[PDB]
Amino acid sequence: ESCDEMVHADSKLVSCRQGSGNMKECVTTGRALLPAVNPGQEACLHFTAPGSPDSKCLKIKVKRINLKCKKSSSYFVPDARSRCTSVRRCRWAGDCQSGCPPHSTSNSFSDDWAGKMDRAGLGFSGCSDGCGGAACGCFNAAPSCIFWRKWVENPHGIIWKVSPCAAWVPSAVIELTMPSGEVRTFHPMSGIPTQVFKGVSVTYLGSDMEVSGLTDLCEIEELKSKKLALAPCNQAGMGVVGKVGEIQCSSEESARTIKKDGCIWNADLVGIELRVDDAVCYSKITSVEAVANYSAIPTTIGGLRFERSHDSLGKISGSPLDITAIRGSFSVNYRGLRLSLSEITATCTGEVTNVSGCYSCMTGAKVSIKLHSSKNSTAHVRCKGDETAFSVLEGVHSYTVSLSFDHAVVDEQCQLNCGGHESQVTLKGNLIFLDVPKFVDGSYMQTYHSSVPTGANIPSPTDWLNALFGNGLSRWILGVIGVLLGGLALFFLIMSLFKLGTKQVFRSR
Amino acid sequence: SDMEVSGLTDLCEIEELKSKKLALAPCNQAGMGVVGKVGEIQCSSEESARTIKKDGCIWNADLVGIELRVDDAVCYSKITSVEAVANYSAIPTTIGGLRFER
Ligand SMILES: *[C@@H]1O[C@H](CO)[C@@H](O)[C@H](O)[C@H]1NC(C)=O
Ligand SMILES: *[C@@H]1O[C@H](CO)[C@@H](O)[C@H](O)[C@H]1NC(C)=O
Ligand SMILES: *[C@@H]1O[C@H](CO)[C@@H](O)[C@H](O)[C@H]1NC(C)=O
Ligand SMILES: *[C@@H]1O[C@H](CO)[C@@H](O)[C@H](O)[C@H]1NC(C)=O
Repeated sequence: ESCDEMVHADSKLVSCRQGSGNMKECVTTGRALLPAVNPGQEACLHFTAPGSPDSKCLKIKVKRINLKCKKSSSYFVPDARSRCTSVRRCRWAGDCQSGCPPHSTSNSFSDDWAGKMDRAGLGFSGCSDGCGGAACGCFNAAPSCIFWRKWVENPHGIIWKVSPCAAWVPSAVIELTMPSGEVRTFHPMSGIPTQVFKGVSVTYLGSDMEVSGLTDLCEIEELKSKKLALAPCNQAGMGVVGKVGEIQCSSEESARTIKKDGCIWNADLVGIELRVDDAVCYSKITSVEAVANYSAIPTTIGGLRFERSHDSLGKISGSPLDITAIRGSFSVNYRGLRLSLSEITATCTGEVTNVSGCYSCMTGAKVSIKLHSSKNSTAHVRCKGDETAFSVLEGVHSYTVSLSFDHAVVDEQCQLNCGGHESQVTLKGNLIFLDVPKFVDGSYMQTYHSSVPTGANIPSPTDWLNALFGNGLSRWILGVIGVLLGGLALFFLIMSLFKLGTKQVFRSR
Repeated sequence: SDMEVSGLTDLCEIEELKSKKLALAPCNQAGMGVVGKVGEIQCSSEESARTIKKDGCIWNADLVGIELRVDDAVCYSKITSVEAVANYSAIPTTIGGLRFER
């Protein structure tokens, strides 16, 4: 589409050579700054070489500006169950004289338990004593050694993805297109490197917007059913039992199994209960829908309306009413990149065909320009009031661009030049005025609002008071005279009617 | 729905095994406890509770006193029974709006 906010920060900053025989370049390095733009615009970065007449540009596309948070840590919390078993034996020797562990023996496995498995998981090797008598199983009124082992299992295999975060910094999406032809997308952060791709390190800056009631919130998501919910989650390994933050593990594939070497649990997560050689285990782990302040996918806590935006690397968003933030300018840094230049530009000449759009407003005024040349794309339009750059194709085609004007009757003479050749163009048409749209029920904001032009807010005597009757060349005086005569006639008629009414009301009472 | 409670802050479900007698009274916590209320010498399990020997029984300190005048070394009792602490209810309990039955 169209483009605006040119920079031209590091023009003529190359140290190339003949260029592989005919014309080539090596690298261009510098630093520039891109101001804030409305959602659905393009910021072009036009380079200039001392030898070549013109060069290509670098367009920056922004679609949505959502309120997301950073990624402090990532883990998976699987669901667990209650599994336990025991065994009843007799002393029958000197191994169980008084107690089972003499001083510190915790290995309560006599090469018989099922703990030596890959699906067993985490547990605690506990033990207790027994009783004596014919009903207790032995022939000695003395405590008998009775071992017990408990663990946790996961038959279903439901996997959860929790990511604690407490920053909630503004962010947006960027659809960057390299001058070579490659088009990729990435999500920049407010101060975090965005995985620089071939030198370009364009980052986004915010305004540090405060939150109303966002203190302990996370972005726990489900994988199988793709269900999202907002609930306060735990912190890193050093945690407390009582809320979310139960037995975790290393990775996602290691979450189906609760085995050791990757799974982390502090203490007191499964209880043991036994009366007479039973060793029954009760469940104490709370599910995700058990803590307080458990929200759902649609959340309207405070002024923010947290929706579920389909996007990679993040599924949490939200957009309040029109905010009109202060600034959202970017910062672009270069490290290394190549760009080929033709420097074989020939005669090119275009003209204006149509013109339409709003007044000085958000969408602006779109103007269609038709060109014809042999070169692929060598053009740079420059005029007063606004500057717009775009790309063309080989042959004769039609293109639509948008410019910013500050006058209803657009009748000027702009200069158009493609590559090295220059010409003159003219624009003539009628424009209209559109204000900021109003809010309607049933509609919710999706990403954000950038800015609305509400500066003048005053009627202009030039545009107004004209289209009611017309406009010739020197008939304005006659029109004013006719307006005055009609006004005087209507005044006399109204006065006569009022006098007749007063005369009728006074007499004949 | 996470229903709140009126006066249920420190309550337990201590039960008796022989006579099957139930009562509601504030009990202690895990091994790290304080002497003065319920929470006397415990052990591992019920079948191991008949004996007060080591390897399962846990006591912190100061649960039995010693007194001697002339080669006597007499011992006095300080352990309190279950019916000695305050707020000791019975099977029928009507504390607040809740009527705790069995
Ligand atoms: C739930 O939110 C309320 C209000 O923000 C807060 O007072 C309360 O402590 C929260 N609950 C938990 C368990 O954090
Ligand atoms: C220019 O003429 C009218 C004016 O609005 C427009 O509808 C038309 O599509 C334009 N011509 C071309 C070839 O696009
Ligand atoms: C111009 O574009 C055509 C098709 O897009 C391509 O085949 C050709 O190589 C391009 N020429 C230059 C000089 O980029
Ligand atoms: C008994 O209950 C009352 C009222 O809840 C309380 O003030 C008092 O401290 C309790 N006594 C003990 C020993 O906990």
